[PDB]
Amino acid sequence: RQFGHLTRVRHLITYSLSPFEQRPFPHYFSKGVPNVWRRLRACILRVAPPFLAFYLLYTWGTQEFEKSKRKNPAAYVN
Amino acid sequence: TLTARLYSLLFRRTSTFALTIVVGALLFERAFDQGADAIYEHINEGKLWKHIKHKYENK
Amino acid sequence: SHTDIKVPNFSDYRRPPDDYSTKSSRESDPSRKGFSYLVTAVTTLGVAY
Amino acid sequence: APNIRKSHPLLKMINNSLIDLPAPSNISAWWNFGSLLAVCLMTQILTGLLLAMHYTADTSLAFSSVAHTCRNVQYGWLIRNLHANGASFFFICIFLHIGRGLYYGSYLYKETWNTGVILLLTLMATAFVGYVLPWGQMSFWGATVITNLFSAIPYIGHTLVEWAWGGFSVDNPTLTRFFALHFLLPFAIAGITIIHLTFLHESGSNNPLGISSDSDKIPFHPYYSFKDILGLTLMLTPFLTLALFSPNLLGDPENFTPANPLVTPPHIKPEWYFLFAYAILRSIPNKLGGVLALAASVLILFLIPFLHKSKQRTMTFRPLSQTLFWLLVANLLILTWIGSQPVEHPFIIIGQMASLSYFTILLILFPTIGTLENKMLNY
Amino acid sequence: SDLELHPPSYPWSHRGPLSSLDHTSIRRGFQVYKQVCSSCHSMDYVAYRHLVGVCYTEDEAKALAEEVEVQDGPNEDGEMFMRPGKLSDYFPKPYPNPEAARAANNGALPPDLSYIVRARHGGEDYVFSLLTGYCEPPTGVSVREGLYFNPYFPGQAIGMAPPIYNDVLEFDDGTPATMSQVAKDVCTFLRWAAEPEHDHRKRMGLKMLLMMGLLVPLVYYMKRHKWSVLKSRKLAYRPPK
Amino acid sequence: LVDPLTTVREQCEQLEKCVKARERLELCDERVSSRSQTEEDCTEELFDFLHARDHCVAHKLFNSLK
Amino acid sequence: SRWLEGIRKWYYNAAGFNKYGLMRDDTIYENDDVKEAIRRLPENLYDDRMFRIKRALDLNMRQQILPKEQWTKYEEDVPYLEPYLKEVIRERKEREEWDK
Ligand code: HEM
Ligand code: HEM
Ligand code: HEM
Ligand SMILES: CCCCCCCCO[C@@H]1O[C@H](CO)[C@@H](O)[C@H](O)[C@H]1O
Repeated sequence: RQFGHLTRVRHLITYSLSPFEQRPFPHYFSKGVPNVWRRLRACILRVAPPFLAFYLLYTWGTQEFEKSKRKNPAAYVN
Repeated sequence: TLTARLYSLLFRRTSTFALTIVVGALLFERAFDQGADAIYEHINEGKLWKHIKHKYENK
Repeated sequence: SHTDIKVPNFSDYRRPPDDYSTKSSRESDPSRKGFSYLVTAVTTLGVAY
Repeated sequence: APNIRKSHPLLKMINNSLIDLPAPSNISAWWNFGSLLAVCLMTQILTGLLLAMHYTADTSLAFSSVAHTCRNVQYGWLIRNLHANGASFFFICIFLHIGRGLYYGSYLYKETWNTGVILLLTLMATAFVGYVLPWGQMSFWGATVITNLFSAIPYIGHTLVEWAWGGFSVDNPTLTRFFALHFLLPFAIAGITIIHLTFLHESGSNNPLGISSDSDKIPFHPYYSFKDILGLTLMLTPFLTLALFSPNLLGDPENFTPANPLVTPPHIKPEWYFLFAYAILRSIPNKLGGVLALAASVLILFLIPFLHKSKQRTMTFRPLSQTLFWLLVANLLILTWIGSQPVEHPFIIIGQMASLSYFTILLILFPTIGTLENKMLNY
Repeated sequence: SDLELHPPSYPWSHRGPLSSLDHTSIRRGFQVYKQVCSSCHSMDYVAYRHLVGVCYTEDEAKALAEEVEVQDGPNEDGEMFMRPGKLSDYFPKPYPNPEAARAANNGALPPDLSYIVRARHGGEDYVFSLLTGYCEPPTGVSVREGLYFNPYFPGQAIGMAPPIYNDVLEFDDGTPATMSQVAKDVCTFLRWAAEPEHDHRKRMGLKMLLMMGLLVPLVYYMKRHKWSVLKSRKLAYRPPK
Repeated sequence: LVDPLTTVREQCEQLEKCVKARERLELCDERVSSRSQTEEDCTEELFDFLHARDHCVAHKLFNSLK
Repeated sequence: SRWLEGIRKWYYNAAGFNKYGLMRDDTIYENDDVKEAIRRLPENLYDDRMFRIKRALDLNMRQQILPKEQWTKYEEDVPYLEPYLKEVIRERKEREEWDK
């Protein structure tokens, strides 16, 4: 598929300025950084969980394995 | 007015641009190496052979 | 009717500080292109290395 | 014609695939991996070729030919490193590439997706047979254990392995055919990679919001060329940092000992990018089923397109399955772990559990949470 | 029991990402390799030639290869004969073949140290700990004839007897040759011997980091620049109603 | 001549963890050698001492080496 | 005990396809049915949807959403295609049947 036969579009007016008449990385604070946060706090509660969960299991696992090696002070009290 | 002088003289003509990408590179190389080496070597005084050399080449 | 249509404001919003009406955009932009191209000129440069 | 860039039989091919090519505007950064994957390939083939020019494929010269390449061949050390570490950059990317597709339903473009699975299989094989080449303890033992697996295949089994490699055991006659195979496959990857992009180009490129992009596409080049080159550097910098500061960070030391058939190392395990499956392999005890689990761990990808139920393509607006998805990656991540560990209690369990939670999330949860997710939208 | 003790972790002069090897120490190490290890441990991949320009002068190294004679190609009559080693010869092998060595070191086989530092988990940290670390076996544990207890070694029984005590050799640069100290240099040597690139590879890593630093922001600004035309764009729907 | 090692170990062997670990060790040592038929070894207890001693030996040893 | 109605509203706001300003129907994946369906859609609606969909791609392109005010409220979402999409599907099942 090429250009000129994608869709039946009507009544949309767009306005844009040359790259040289504007700023590249504008308003890092006014709108920039906020949205970055507007995002970290939007998925953290959806992504983090299973990862955190994984972690606990990784730890439990390693710790347990590393315990089942050491001897029990009482396997021989005689 | 560097930037403006720059554009007019160096960045306007496709020809001029390329030509300063080269002369610009030669100069960048020479300067960027020395500088890096320097920074490198200095963070390692008395460890490099270039430093220990004299002891055995006489000194 | 189209006469009823204006171009929104990019003033401040996006325009770099040398762009606000009643002042020729042209005296200030050979300087604006100079910067940009300089950044690009530098990349081609760094890349060659 | 005027343009003379849209008329020429060859340029027209380029100006229609890297310029003037209609790409959606809202393409996410996840789409930067096809690019990377491709350049990742150019890179391997290069460094490899250049590295093959100093290698000898013979039990008695392999290990040292490589060593010599590193100690004698100018910048040889760097080339080897890049190639080795590159293998990983390659898989990390191919894995993020799969991902993006799995969760933007890119896979609904069946043909372009099926070839992609063939790309993964191929890229694997070439990387398995390629690690033997240096002929170190793991190279050898890995080859001997992993190849011998086919042995489970009843009847026409032993005879396959027994022919696959040299004659009776991973020895010279197999290092050669492996070297050859390694040299050949990458070019087949590139070949197929063309078919991949062909099928792709048939339809547009999918996008994050999963709804028709026709509404407003943008010329690839002016934009995406830049976009990808940016990605190239942003991802290539860690590659090099790793490649130049901790060269062996991801490499088994045991593979610095020339192969020796009288010393089987403890903990024989394939490269990390294979572990997840190595895990699911030793999950089921019955040697046969084990292979099948292994085979299915990857081949399942062919089924994904038939397990899509959502009335929506991507899963941007599908919070439920969204956690299911991450719950899944986490799962693979765990399988990886379990694979690097010995076959002992704390693990053995976590292993077959995770392994089980793998096939369920793909086979049964996803599709189910799928429809259920539809009812909730009144559909 | 698959129970083991793991080496600590010393601040080697060459662990910094930007810090190279201390060649003065490398030089030393070479000496302890040559004067003590080289009688059991082969180092097939390094050769005198390498010392040149790194921790020894050309002539200095030339004279150091002379000290050893090597077996060389057929006569005019076809037989093996000896001769003073040149600069191009690789470090001598202590034994004609493995089995030959296994029989000289009571069964065990002293590994070639060319890549040792990277053939064992821990690298120098490991080797060091191992060298300066033998001691009597703990209670209940008994090592057999010919083996020597060393906790740091898996199985805690090494076929290798403590190879390094105070003095044993005398660093000529004028350095207090204490076991601990001597073992340090030997380790920094083993490092170099395993990856001579090291210093080169890092100075390089520096230069790469600075390029990434400079290159990405440029292309970032460039990417941001072309795009702006969209990021800033403004739609509007105007049906004639 | 005196090896800085042995000096910096004497100090370390006095730090809490060490002293606390040396003890838990000497006990097992004198207990395993006291019976005639026991399977216990004092390897574990020993390592803990070494994993502790050495850890600080490292934090300082190299300060004295050239 | 727990209204599907309570739920549906939960999910709607959960999904979030409204923060972009588009109706539920503006997201249904365009398989064969939805394609026929949309083609039957009156022109009023077609252009309406067209703009919405583009306004969404643009937000998404900018990594920015629509201000809270403009978020389409659950109870005001207009199922503009479902009626059509429905006939399409039963029109088809009729044929999928006859041809047997
Ligand atoms: C010289 C100071 C010296 C070094 C250095 C050294 C190192 C070394 C290492 C790291 C090993 C490998 C340990 C492992 O297998 O993980 C090792 C092993 C043996 N060595 Fe050694 N060794 C040094 C010197 C000597 C000397 C002088 C001899 C011979 C008299 C010798 C011998 C051996 C032997 C035998 C082994 C045992 C291997 C085993 O499996 O038991 N070493 N050495
Ligand atoms: C080495 C092999 C591969 C290379 C070089 C490669 C290359 C590409 C390229 C150039 C793109 C375009 C940009 C993008 O959408 O990311 C692409 C798209 C795609 N690839 Fe691959 N690919 C490879 C492997 C795979 C694999 C393993 C799969 C399948 C599991 C796959 C699935 C896809 C699909 C579905 C698209 C994306 C469509 C979209 O969402 O827009 N590719 N691939
Ligand atoms: C598809 C891209 C490729 C992948 C995935 C790949 C992967 C690998 C792997 C895993 C290694 C092992 C590195 C190590 O020893 O740790 C390797 C080695 C090797 N590859 Fe490739 N390779 C690829 C392409 C090539 C090609 C096409 C050539 C050259 C024609 C090549 C030639 C070699 C050689 C000679 C070695 C042995 C030298 C060495 O291992 O250092 N490789 N490759
Ligand atoms: C993509 C960024 C690439 C960074 C450029 C790589 C720089 C490699 O530069 C290398 O530095 C060494 C140390 O001085 C020199 O000995 C080599 O001759 C030189 O090629």
